[PDB]
Amino acid sequence: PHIGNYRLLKTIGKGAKVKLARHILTGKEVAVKIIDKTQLNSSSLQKLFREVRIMKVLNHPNIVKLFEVIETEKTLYLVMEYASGGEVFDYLVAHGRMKEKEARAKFRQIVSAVQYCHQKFIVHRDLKAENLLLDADMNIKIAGSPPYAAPELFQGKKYDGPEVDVWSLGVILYTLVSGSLPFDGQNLKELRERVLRGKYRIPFYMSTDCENLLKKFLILNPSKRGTLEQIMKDRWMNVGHEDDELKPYVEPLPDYKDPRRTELMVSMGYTREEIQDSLVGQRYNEVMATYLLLGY
Amino acid sequence: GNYRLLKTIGKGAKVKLARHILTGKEVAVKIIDKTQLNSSSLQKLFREVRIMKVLNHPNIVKLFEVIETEKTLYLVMEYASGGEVFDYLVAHGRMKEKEARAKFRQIVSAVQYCHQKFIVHRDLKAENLLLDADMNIKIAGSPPYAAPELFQGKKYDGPEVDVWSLGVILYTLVSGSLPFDGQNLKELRERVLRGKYRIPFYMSTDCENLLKKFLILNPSKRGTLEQIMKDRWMNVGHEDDELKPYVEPLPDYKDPRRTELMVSMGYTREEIQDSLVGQRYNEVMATYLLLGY
Repeated sequence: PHIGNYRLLKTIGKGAKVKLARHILTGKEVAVKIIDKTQLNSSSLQKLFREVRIMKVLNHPNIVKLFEVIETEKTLYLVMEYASGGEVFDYLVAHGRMKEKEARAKFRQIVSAVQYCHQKFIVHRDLKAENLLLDADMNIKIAGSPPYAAPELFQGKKYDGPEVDVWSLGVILYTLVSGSLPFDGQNLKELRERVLRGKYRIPFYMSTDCENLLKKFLILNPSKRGTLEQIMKDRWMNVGHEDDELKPYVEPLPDYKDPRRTELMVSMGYTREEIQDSLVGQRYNEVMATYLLLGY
Repeated sequence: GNYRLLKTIGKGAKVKLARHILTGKEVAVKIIDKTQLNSSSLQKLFREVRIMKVLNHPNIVKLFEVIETEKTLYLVMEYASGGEVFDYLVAHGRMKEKEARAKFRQIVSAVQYCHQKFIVHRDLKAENLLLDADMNIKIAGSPPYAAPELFQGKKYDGPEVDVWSLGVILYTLVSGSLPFDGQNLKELRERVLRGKYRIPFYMSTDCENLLKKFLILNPSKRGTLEQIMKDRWMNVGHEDDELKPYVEPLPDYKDPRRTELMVSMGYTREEIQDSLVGQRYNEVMATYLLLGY
């Protein structure tokens, strides 16, 4: 069922297909987005190319790593890290609310990841529980949307900046510890009325710290919103981590010269030469893909 | 109660398809556990019930019975055995304009009727539009239908809301797609707010001209459905038969055919009248109505 070096196995998403697959050369499992470009309107094509630019650049243990991009005139393939544990939504529906200790663990990962995005002036602009995935080890991997929307969407304000993500993150925290959305309703006009006033139900079991942290995210006025760096200093964020406070993620420097992997690739028939070129050039080709994939 | 429950057919509140034991008629019963409904769900359930009781149009689903217990409310209603109009679009592709028109005159009629009684549906969708055995409309997710004023934080209360929505419904009926899309709400909003939309190459100029009467950004500059009823596209194929506001037929609570049958069933002429005039939607009312087929 071959494209590049990948044995396709089950589909796992449709609507653009997502196939789970084996990298022939390393035997590693990965997910392959298959995208029919011939079917995409102009601004979908925009958002696709953008997504791709961003994919290429983020390197955080809780954002899904991109491995390979195979472009053809009609079809684009995005080969990427596969989160076996599925959505966080699912897990909530499944086991109900998270105890605060667990929400915190997931949530540190979440805030870290989005802060990292921000360092690179990337805003996710549309976060949801449908975007938060889980690996084998219950780690977050970042990959419908009304109840996440910031107030400014319903005031026709500009909806451009980082503070959009901050509001979002408030909703996510709230869902993570309560098992439900802080602003709901059976229709858009209710939903909006509720988002705009900004009040939300405080569940009786919720710790006061938790509620204090919510108040740092869900502030109505955009320009009065914390940065994620500031929020990163919050007490609830840090309970259980008295020594390793959440600080902005620092990504580690590239290493395109790993002898372990280079040797293995040379066997495979790759040249030290191209291996270098592809890595330095950040080509995301079969050579880059392989090197990265052997990192596992 | 008086009903044999058959296939379930919705959950999330359940809907069971059932047969009225005494008439053998198929009905759908919404079963609702009130004990799990929070406050404003409860307010809405009560509102939907008020409205249900009062609308009597051949393209809104009839209420037949309301059975109240402390914990559980059941709503007995007409069952649209043709499914969602959405499903049918996804199934058959777009509608030819002639068919769109046939469905759409029923829809506009339905909603216009609603307005005559000062009800605004406030939230129309294609998930709200069903079909019966004979592919007739029976009125029963939501962001692409939302009017501009939703994103302007402007007040969102009046019938002109429905008029915008109708536009969107018209458009998806004949194009098989929504006029304002996007993969996120920031997009969708920018689009709804500009107000411009793709005109498919096959669309008639008449059709497009009707769209123009619906999808008018400024709320207070929007037609009433009575005026729109007068439009050309609406009336193509109906030159004798211009659509007009539906006139409710006059209360008929004394049909002797049904009254007799109900007397033997052990019902008194008395209660039969009370239940009907009083619009009680109790078992007696249910039965009388259901005997009407």
